[PDB]
Amino acid sequence: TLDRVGVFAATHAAVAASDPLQARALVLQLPGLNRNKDVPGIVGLLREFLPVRGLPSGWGFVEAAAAMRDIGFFLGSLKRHGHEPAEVVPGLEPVLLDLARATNLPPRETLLHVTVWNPTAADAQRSYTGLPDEAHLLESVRISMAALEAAIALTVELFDVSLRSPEFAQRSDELEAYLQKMVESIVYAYRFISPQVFYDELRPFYEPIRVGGQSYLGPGAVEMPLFVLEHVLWGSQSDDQTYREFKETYLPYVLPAYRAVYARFSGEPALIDRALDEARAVGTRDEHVRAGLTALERVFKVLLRFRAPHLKLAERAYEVEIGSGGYAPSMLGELLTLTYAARSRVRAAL
Ligand code: HEM
Ligand SMILES: N[C@@H](Cc1c[nH]c2c(Cl)cccc12)C(=O)O
Ligand SMILES: [C-]#N
Repeated sequence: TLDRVGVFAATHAAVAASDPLQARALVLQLPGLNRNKDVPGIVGLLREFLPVRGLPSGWGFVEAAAAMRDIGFFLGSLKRHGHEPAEVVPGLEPVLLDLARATNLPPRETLLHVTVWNPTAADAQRSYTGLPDEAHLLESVRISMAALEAAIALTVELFDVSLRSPEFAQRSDELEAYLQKMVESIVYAYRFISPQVFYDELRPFYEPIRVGGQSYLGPGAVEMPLFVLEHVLWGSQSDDQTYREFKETYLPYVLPAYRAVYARFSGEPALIDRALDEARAVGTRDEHVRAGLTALERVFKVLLRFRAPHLKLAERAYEVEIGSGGYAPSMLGELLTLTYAARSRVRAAL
């Protein structure tokens, strides 16, 4: 049914299959060292595979992204025990900055590195803790990432489709079906991840580190390019400064292509602004306008079926401070309000 997912999943799998530093058996030893709080051991383990003589000249994006993944788990780990990795591992920061340059991404691990670029097998999957709850946390993102990426493409495509066309309702229906994967992610997370273990055992690994004289956030599903999708769909012309600062916070952490999608649509009417202007001009007597707006309302419905339960998941974990993305759960309440207001516009048009 979700035929667009496969190409995105295949692009991730290429990085997941890559082990340019031959580090697989080494990174598997990291969870034991974290459990023992063995900081010298963690450093010594990293230095067994950390390149010292620069990056191999044959490397492309895939090899450099894979290398950042493997070094990356050591970054959150070191910071988790109270140490700036750049300060306790000499020669590390030049390597991180070279890998940032090679990938056009930040100089540390991101969500992409620890989830979809990370192999799934028990004898290969990299992990901070090796805990079952961390395994399910990674899985919860793998459920929806490729489907979200397809949904971004569908949103960009829908932007150029007239509400007067039967194509509008059909593309919106298709978009809704990809966005349902976000809901599936949260259901999975609510069922399989203990909030207690998350807060006590996992969360400490997601603190910011300093590289290149600035601070970079640790991995979080907050880094998924959902905010780019909604920037195009409804948010691009919002004047809420807090919402704007939220989006611009994560921009460095998403694929270059999605930064470029974000830039293309900024300061310009969002999809629903255009769609509603068109509905106003043409009238809801037009059958394709009615169907298009109805299909559009269902898109907001699924966003809200993600966002509202996700808020409860987050509050439950913090019932045991701010996330890895740097916000308290109250920001989530604000984004949720914005989403209801956007759905409200669509439904008043009907
Ligand atoms: C134990 C599990 C989780 C907790 C405790 C949690 C908590 C949070 C927190 C505190 C934020 C605010 C930003 C920050 O400071 O990090 C956030 C944002 C966000 N998270 Fe999660 N989260 C969890 C799982 C997930 C999952 C499984 C997904 C999707 C697969 C997800 C997707 C998002 C998105 C898209 C945002 C941006 C805000 C929004 O779009 O509503 N999170 N989360
Ligand atoms: N940003 C949220 C949840 C979170 C941190 N790391 C994550 C990862 Cl690696 C996957 C999914 C969610 C999270 C928090 O820091 O509590
Ligand atoms: C959720 N990060």
